[PDB]
Amino acid sequence: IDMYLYDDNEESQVQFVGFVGEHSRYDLMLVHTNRHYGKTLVLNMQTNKFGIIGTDDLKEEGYIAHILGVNAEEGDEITEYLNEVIH
Amino acid sequence: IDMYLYDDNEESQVQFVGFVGEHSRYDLMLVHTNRHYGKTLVLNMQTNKFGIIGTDDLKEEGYIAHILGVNAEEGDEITEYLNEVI
Amino acid sequence: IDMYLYDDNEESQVQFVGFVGEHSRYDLMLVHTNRHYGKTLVLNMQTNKFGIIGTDDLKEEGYIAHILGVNAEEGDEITEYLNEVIH
Amino acid sequence: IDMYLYDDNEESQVQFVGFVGEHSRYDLMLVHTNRHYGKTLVLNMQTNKFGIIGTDDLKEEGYIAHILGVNAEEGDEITEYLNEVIH
Amino acid sequence: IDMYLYDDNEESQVQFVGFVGEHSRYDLMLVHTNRHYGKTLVLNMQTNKFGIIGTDDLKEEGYIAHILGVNAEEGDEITEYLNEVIH
Amino acid sequence: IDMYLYDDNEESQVQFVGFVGEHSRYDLMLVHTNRHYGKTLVLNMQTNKFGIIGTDDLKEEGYIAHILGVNAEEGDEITEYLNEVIHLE
Repeated sequence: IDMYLYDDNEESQVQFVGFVGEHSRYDLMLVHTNRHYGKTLVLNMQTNKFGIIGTDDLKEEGYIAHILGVNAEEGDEITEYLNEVIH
Repeated sequence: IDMYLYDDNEESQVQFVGFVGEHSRYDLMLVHTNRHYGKTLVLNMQTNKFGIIGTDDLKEEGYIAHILGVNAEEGDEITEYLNEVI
Repeated sequence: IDMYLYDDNEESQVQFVGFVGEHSRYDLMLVHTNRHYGKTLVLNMQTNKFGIIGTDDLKEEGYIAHILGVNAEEGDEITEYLNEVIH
Repeated sequence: IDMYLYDDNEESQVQFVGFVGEHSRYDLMLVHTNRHYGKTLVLNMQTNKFGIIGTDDLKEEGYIAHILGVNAEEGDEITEYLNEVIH
Repeated sequence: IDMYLYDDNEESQVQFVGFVGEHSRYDLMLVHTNRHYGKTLVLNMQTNKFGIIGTDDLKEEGYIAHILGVNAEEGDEITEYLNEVIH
Repeated sequence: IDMYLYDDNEESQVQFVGFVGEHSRYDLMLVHTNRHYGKTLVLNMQTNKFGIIGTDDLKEEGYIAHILGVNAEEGDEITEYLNEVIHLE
């Protein structure tokens, strides 16, 4: 409780959605920062979990479901929604 | 894939700590907004769990450890760090 | 297929509600006929189970959970809806 | 408990049929609608299960039986009966 | 927020009129519906008051002027228009 | 009293709801047109006031109570209600 590594600070922006799929409710939160490399922070605000996301993690199926903790059906639903707000 | 309930916006301050306690290292990034007000959220970056936290979540022994998936020590080593911040 | 008994088609008021609970999406359908004892027939459009409901079935708890095949978070929420609408 | 998605009340005739086959009695309820125009739904009333069934769903074996939770021998008959009422 | 009393629907002919008097502008919105068969209801779009007017509520001095909350000058100029619409 | 600007008419769905809150009895009428910025036209059918309500008009506190002319106890019950019967664009 003695040594620190880095304590930086950056004021960017956080978005709060709340879209709805076919049998599923989604409540998300998105943070995008130049501290990373394009991929934005994506909290699933219904499982208290999150991931660091770019075009190549959308590419890789198995993931969005695995990271945000939502079964395959839900995964694709948010994968298409993120395939519109990711650049 | 068809109806959005709501999609608000809030520019926010971002905090990214890194520190190392007695038995493990911690890599977290805090975020604070108006939505939850006197409740800020932390992003344990090694664990990819997270939580929305005020004074009265900190006072609940067992919680902060459970919320982000960690051991007892990590629960006090992080709950120690957070104590002064908020 | 060897003998028919009855083929009556009375006319009946049906209702396609859909909504969103704390975490959950519901899609329902509510058919009040004459052929029932003033009771409302509730299809769960997404469990493909249904119930003919009184007030008397609402009070008895865990019922809607059971009869529509949802857990008692959902079942409670759906019940919470049914009490509001009774006419 | 909040944000309703849709709430379309509408009136519609709902056929109840009973008939009987080689071994068991069938009581059903056919509800047709504008809604999912290419399909009518079927309420097995002894089983409190039901299905949204169109010409395509009746060429799929072990379907009605699974969907109606009935026997294979049962579903086939119901299928038999549904041919004459939907086409 | 429990026990609803009624949740009806009515397709309706709603029309909007804008006219300019000697002094003022007027923006009204008539909605005729069955649910009040006798009477056309009249929103004054710039005053956020409204009311349900019969053939006989026009023949009452200063009533129109009140219901929509306007000066006897405006009240007249509207009563003028509304007289061509009711009977 | 001498020149008109527009005499447009439209087909429109009108909802007529009423229910019992924990303190009074609300009698509403709701008219959704394709002429207002995707907004709903809430009539308080018992005070003869009305407002063009959107997602926003709601969060602007005390709003509903002021416009439909009800004390904000009554205000809240309705805001709560309208909150479930309202979307965006």
